[PDB]
Amino acid sequence: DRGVSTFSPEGRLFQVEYSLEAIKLGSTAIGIATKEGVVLGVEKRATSPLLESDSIEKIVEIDRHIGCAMSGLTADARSMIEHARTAAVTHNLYYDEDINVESLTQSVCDLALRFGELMSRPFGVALLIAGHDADDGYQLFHAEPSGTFYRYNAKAIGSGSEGAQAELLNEWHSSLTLKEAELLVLKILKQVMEEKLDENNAQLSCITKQDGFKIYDNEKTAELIKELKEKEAAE
Amino acid sequence: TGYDLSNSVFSPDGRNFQVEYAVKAVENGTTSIGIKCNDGVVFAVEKLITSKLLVPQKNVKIQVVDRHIGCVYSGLIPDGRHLVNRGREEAASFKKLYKTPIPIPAFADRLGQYVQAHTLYNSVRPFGVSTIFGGVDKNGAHLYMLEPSGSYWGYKGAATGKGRQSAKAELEKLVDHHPEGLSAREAVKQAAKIIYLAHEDNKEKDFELEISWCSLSETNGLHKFVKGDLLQEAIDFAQKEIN
Amino acid sequence: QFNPYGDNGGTILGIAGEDFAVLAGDTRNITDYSINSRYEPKVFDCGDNIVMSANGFAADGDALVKRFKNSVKWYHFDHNDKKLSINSAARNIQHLLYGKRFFPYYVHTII
Amino acid sequence: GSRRYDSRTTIFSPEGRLYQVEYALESISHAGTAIGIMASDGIVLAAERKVTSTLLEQDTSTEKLYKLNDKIAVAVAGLTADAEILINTARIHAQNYLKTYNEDIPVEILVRRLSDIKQGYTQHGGLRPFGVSFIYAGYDDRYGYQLYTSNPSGNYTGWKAISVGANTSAAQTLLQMDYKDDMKVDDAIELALKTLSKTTDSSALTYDRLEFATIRKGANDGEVYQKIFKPQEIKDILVKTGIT
Amino acid sequence: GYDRHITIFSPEGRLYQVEYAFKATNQTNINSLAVRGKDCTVVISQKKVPDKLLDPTTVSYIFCISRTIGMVVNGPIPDARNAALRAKAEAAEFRYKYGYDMPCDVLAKRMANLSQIYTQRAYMRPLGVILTFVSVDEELGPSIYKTDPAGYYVGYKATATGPKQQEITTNLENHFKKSKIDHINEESWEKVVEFAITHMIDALGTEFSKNDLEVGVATKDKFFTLSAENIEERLVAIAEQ
Amino acid sequence: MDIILGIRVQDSVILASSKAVTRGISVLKDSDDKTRQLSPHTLMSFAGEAGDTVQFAEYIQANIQLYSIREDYELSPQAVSSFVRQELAKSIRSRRPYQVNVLIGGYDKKKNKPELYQIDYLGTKVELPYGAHGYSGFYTFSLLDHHYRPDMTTEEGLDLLKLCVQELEKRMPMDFKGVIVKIVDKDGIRQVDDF
Amino acid sequence: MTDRYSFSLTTFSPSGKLGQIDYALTAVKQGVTSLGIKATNGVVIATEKKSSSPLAMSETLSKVSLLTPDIGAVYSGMGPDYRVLVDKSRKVAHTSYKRIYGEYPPTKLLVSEVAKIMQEATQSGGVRPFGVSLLIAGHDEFNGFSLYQVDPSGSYFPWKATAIGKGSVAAKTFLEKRWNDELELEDAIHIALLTLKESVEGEFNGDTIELAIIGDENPDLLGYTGIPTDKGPRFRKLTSQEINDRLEAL
Amino acid sequence: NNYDGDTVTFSPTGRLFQVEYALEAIKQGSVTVGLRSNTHAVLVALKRNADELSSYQKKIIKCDEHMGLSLAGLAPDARVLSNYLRQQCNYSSLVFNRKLAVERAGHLLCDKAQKNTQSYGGRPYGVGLLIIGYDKSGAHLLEFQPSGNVTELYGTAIGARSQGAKTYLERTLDTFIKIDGNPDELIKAGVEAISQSLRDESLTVDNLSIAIVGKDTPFTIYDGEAVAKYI
Amino acid sequence: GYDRALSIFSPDGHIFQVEYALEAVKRGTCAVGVKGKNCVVLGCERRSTLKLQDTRITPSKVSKIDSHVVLSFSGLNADSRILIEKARVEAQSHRLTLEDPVTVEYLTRYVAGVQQRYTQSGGVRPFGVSTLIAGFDPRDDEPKLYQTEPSGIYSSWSAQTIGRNSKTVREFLEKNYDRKEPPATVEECVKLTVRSLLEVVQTGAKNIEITVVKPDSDIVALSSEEINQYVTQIEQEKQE
Ligand SMILES: [Cl-]
Ligand SMILES: [Mg+2]
Repeated sequence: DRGVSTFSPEGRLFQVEYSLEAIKLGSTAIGIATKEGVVLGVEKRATSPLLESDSIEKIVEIDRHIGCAMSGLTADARSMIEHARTAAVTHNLYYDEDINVESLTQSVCDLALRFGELMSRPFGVALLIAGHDADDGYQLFHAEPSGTFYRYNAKAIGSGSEGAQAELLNEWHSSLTLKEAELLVLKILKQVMEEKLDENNAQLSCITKQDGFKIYDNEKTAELIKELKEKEAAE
Repeated sequence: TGYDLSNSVFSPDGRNFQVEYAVKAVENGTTSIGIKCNDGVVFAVEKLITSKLLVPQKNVKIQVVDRHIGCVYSGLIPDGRHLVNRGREEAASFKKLYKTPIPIPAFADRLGQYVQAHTLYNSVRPFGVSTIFGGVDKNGAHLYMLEPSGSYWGYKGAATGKGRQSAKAELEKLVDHHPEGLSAREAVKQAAKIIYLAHEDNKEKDFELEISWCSLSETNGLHKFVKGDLLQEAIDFAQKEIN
Repeated sequence: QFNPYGDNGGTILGIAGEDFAVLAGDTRNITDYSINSRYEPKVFDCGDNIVMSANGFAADGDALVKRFKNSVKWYHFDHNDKKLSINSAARNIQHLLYGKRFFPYYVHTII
Repeated sequence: GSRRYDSRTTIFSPEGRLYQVEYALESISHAGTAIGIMASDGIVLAAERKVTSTLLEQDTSTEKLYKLNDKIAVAVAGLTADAEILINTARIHAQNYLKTYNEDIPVEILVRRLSDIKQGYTQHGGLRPFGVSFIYAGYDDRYGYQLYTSNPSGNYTGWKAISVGANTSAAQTLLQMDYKDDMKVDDAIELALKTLSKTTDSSALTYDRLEFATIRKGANDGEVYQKIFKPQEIKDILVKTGIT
Repeated sequence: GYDRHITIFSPEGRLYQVEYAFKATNQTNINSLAVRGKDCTVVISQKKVPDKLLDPTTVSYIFCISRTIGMVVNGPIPDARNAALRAKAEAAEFRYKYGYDMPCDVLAKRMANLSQIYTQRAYMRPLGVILTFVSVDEELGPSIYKTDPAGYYVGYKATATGPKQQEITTNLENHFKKSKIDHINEESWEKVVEFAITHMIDALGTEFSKNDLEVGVATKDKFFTLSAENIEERLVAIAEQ
Repeated sequence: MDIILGIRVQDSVILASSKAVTRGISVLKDSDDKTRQLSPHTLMSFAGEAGDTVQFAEYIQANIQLYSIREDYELSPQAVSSFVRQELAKSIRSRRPYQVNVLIGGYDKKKNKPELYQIDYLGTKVELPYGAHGYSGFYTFSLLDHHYRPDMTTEEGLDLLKLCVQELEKRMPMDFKGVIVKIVDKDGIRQVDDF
Repeated sequence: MTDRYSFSLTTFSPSGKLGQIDYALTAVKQGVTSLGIKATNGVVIATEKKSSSPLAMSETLSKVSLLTPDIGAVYSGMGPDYRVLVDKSRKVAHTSYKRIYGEYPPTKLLVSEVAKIMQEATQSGGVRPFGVSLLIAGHDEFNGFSLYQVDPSGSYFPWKATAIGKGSVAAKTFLEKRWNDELELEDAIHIALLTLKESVEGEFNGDTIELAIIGDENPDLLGYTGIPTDKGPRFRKLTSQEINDRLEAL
Repeated sequence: NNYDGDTVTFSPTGRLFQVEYALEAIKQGSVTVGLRSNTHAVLVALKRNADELSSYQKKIIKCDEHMGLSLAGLAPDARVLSNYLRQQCNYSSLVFNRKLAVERAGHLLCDKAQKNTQSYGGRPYGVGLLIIGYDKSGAHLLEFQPSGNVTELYGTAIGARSQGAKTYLERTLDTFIKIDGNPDELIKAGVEAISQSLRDESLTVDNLSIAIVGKDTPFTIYDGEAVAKYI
Repeated sequence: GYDRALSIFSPDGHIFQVEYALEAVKRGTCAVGVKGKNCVVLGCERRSTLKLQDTRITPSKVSKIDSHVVLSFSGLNADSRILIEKARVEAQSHRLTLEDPVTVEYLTRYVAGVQQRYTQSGGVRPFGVSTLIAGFDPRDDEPKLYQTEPSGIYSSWSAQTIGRNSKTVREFLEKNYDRKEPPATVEECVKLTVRSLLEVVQTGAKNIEITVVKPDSDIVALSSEEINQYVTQIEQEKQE
């Protein structure tokens, strides 16, 4: 066989590059950042109709001011979330304040490359970390298993990512409202999803300064889906 | 076969091919020499000027161990630094326990045993440096050359790197023409000449000369670098001999 | 038997105004009935508009101030040059002090 | 480094099998046959010694049948050396339970722990599994007389009659034919020997190529006795059933 | 065929790494010899200094392990020095723990047991050396004990090691057939050294100068090596006879 | 913590335990239950150092409950008492020992016999017809020597126990705020609410 | 650095063979012949002293080794592997038995401890099996005289008589004809010398043959007197002269 | 080929392929330039983005008040090495009340990178670093490579198309070295140097990243509207 | 310690060891979970190539983790014991610190976490086991049925099956189970579970095990005759 921490001739870590392929097989997750808030939405993708879709937990709270959406080998995310939550709470204990979204993302990304021959392989899951703090305001980060993170105005990860990212390129502007951003996630999710989009197989969430991180109910998302369909038919 | 893929594996010859492969890395590196003299030793090295942008005099390759030992090496420069760092630890623990500064033969075995240990296991790589070193102790002057296998001997003159054969030939002439001995100040001048002559084997890029020395009379038994007037005097001597 | 503590004396005083704050301290350092120094400052600018003093056993006081100054430095590195607020500094100092709960710094700290 | 020489003993095949466990079972299938038969009033353990030499000391020998405590015994099939490692562990585990609770260990608890040790060698540590299959014969006051077997996978199951080692396919068919639930020990003794006598790779079954043991309540009033048969006692029981 | 890379058995019950370590023994192309007198044990070895730039005084394959024990190595110098340093440490530790000087045969056994471990344990390679230990033991008298990469060791009446070992061995065998005794019946160690050199000259068929040989001598309560002038004095004595 | 008693009769084991929890010059609580159910037919009362008592009781409770789930079987009172003794026997040579004394009252369903075990903090086990820990024994043992009979009923055992509590309330220096009484028999564990 | 070989170097092949154990047994097959015979009043163990060179002193190399005062051992296969096993076997007799019970272990239990060491080299990380088969003869009060064989797998068997190594197949056949349950010790020594002559090719005398017995107690070999219960070692190594005496009346 | 499975293996010509493959990750990284005069030392770094919606990857990291670096290659490895530098700078301050020499900083990085190239299991660092600083012997610029090799220079550049900027600095050597007591003109020379490595893209306001340290100037980084002056 | 990374990524983004552990689950005997209106039922296959068995003492396929939660499985039997033991210990540890028994979701999350840890720990292979965890939360009457698998993913199911020929029985349950109206009674839920196993099993003799779990720690295992009555009833209605 061959070493886990081996470089390819092109200058990339084999195992990191292979984990990125696993993330492409995962269900779609989309994030959009605005001045009124950051919206996070995911494709649930139930493997069978008997599976109770409300138990599919692919959007997750880290603290009151930071949320997280995932895509790929979702089981691998549990320890990453656990670490993020501990890091966020621990920082509040040591400094009597909320922790910066960037500093939280950095703490999660430090786990990423702690593998070799520490854990036996990289994580097979990408994370969209969305949040708010007083300094840099509303923020959206994309945390990879390479240990790298980029801030984004908007970002899609998963199987429909390259198609969704091109759509986000055209649609995003700096003056987007929160309501506009909610519909845009639903719109783009419906385009890249295999099965037909509804309240049971897709989930929305947001983070605002005032109300903090909130996962939307199936009743609330259903009205936004109905509002979206009417607006597209109206022209 | 496959006997060359893993360190510490004997081939059917009785050879450790990984160590022989490390010697190739040494042969690729720049030329470095050592000259034993009357009451001390002289070290010199070729520094290739890759670019105008390199700061002159500020990429020092010769290293001191304790206060009385000089070390120079050819091959993988980081591997040489790792070896000297160990050398300094070995010399420090000797002086801590035994009070006296480490003798050169004692010091030579400390490096030898450490380098030889890196040929005993497949979990480590052999050293990619041949190290020329020595100094002055209670018993007088000593010059040594240590190889990737852990093999070392005492030397009258020593050379390694890309221009080793040119330097060896020039060293052999000094030993024949000076049987009673060579002085310290002479050896500095000769060292310059031999580096300039050995540069003919690496003549695409022009180079920078760096010399150091230990001598009981000239440096009071301590390791010092040759700088300023004494360095320029040695350069001029070497320039005159090539033409 | 060896006693790891000592009393270097001196006294400090902090008052807070509407838009300002003062932290004062005398400059005398002593052991028993002798004067060690007539001018040995023990009130320090720690950066981020935080002043600090740790009066009592001077060795413990210097160690604590040194550690907090270093804590401020690493706060900047780890959190994008963010200004350490006075309330956050205070909580950070509690953890420095309580970290040695069973072999404490013999100091009264004021920031 | 050392990665080059690692056999990777604790991995799955593409089919979802454990290579080393399967090959360890293949090893055990060549070992001398061992049979356990559980009756209503006792248990029989019978085992065939591996191709005996005439100059082997028979009376002071122990290859197949081992005592774990006063109430539990085992019949071995595979590597004897491996079995002895596991036996001394099982002997210790029994005494730890007795020391802790002042009660003799229940048979299943001893079996489970010994089987859990084997399981460990298949999941972690990078070592080869134990090339051993046991038949556990024992008694406790909860379930009474019990027969179990464990194998290198660490999987154990309970039985009324069972064989391990060589020719188990043929042996299990013969046991399945003649076994019945209201059986006595003396009948089970006869069944055990008859089954070995037919499934043996030898020409004729003799006293010197057998180990035999019973666990009866044949002692005086409400107590269990372990009888590891002597050579002369095997010779007599072989004549008494009409094999020789 | 990874059974030839590490120390595990091949299908024919062989350890190829051990066998290849034996071939590393002759990499230096040096022949050694050891013989016993009445009061002494002499060991001699060829000394080849090819490079003119070498300091010939530092070129040596004979080692002073303890005051009483000497050791000559056939094999590469790094492994030789590895074995020497360890033997020195083992001899010192023995004296400290047990209150008397380590015998030659006990040190040989100890180094052999260490060599055995390298043939059984995978991560450690064998040392490509044959160690010949010599002393005048206070119980057993003049002693020669030799160790190899297999972990084998045995005592010797006399011995030889190197590329042309067999020629030297038979030369010595034929002498002990003739003399009818286990040793060199000689009073002074000086003449035992002269015997050793003479029979090496006859076996190898080469002449020696003072700088072509290296001599170690073990007497009661000390082992010492001879200088170039001590050997030259010895060579003169042979020539005048 | 202070008073814990135990009486084994014909068909049951009865455990009485004081309700007071005192720290300093204040009775903090007067309704404290100094017992844990280890299994359906095994009860353990406890008394000793503050904190240690409950920590130890609950630790034993957890282990016995774990055994019960694993084997789907209740451990005998004799087996539970031996397990408890060994834990205390380990403890006494630890860095900080559990300073806890216990009584283990159980009904063995296999033997159809009640059993009472007295174990001190050192790990000293004894089976007894009646037992007590602390200063209580200095009154109750002599009283029970006189009045106890082996063939008594549960109701006779409760009257015998009332006789002990009355004596302790008369002659003990401290107010222990009465006792909680629990009966262990073939039908399991139940609490006497009016005592 | 560090021992990165934490995994088994002996594993099961598809056929169910443990390769390294089989190959270790092959190494034993190549080794020099050694044997053991059990008598009514004693046990004999014997082997040829294969000299590496005639200059080598074969007295210094001891193939037959004392383990306890009443237990001896001989081998076939790799001599260095045997030597370390004798060191470990001697030590384990003290640590795991004599320091606990104040007396030497019985033969069967010491054999069991040696077998354990050899089994561990078959399963532990980064090691090969021992390349030897041992024959261990011994006496103890409650079991009497006994003889055991121990193989590279860690398996052991008790024997009335047996042989291992080079010419073991022929030697075992020879012993089957001569062995009976009424053999005296002297008769067993005689048969041992006859059996060994078949496998030896070169010289056959007391200097090339190594032979020891487990027989009667030897008070003369004890080293002291005064304690009646201490009567001396049952293990005795026969001298070069003692062997040659029995070779004349052969 | 057969000798690139791990860092512990030499090739038959004496090469360490895993180290060379780590060196290749630097060439894929975005361009960064280093240069200095006698009074000041300047880092100029072209930041890279994933797309128009993403942020631009931060290239420059501060190590102390008087020292910091720019990175090119694996950014997490730069974080590990810069964090190690921060600790060593800090150890020098707390224990010896001494600002860490820029030369020693390099020596420490060299020795840290080396250990990873001689042991089984680990891997080489996949990043190149340009360390600038002002210490007791004036301004300094260092080039770190994950082979272990550290080099002190007047100017240099690493990353993709770094040869263009490196040639420019080799011509401009005599000019920019004498820009003493003038920060803005030294930066201008660095901005003009990095411009020689540009293809199709040009220097925009959120693309450029500049840092400076000097005689009476702490290590400070300029991004966003602060670098608009130099476009 | 043995450190080797056994579970690792491949060029196509798959962890083969985890996927090969799923094949071991596919080999294992079938297990089915069906939750009704006021109950959950766990059905399990037992292969009939093993006669002369002792069913008194043979390890049962359904295991109690606590008095209110049960765990059945498909895959390697020896591996399942290790998960069951850890789960049982955690169940008692939760009671000790939280003073409240585990929820079914929490116990599942723990077991699934253990399974995940063995997919990225050095020296270990993944568990060749998928579990069905069923029960009722403390002081709650809503039925809970969860599934876990070697990778470490877990989820809640109205009804689910695992093991050999599970795709056949999942096909059956997908049409026969109504979300709007689950099995109203115990009898209806057991019958649907037995029916679903009868698509795969062979004979309904000593091959089917059934375990019914009801609220407030009310768990009981059905006997041969009780199960045989369902088998007899289903076959008579089938002939139509
Ligand atoms: Cl030893
Ligand atoms: Mg007591």
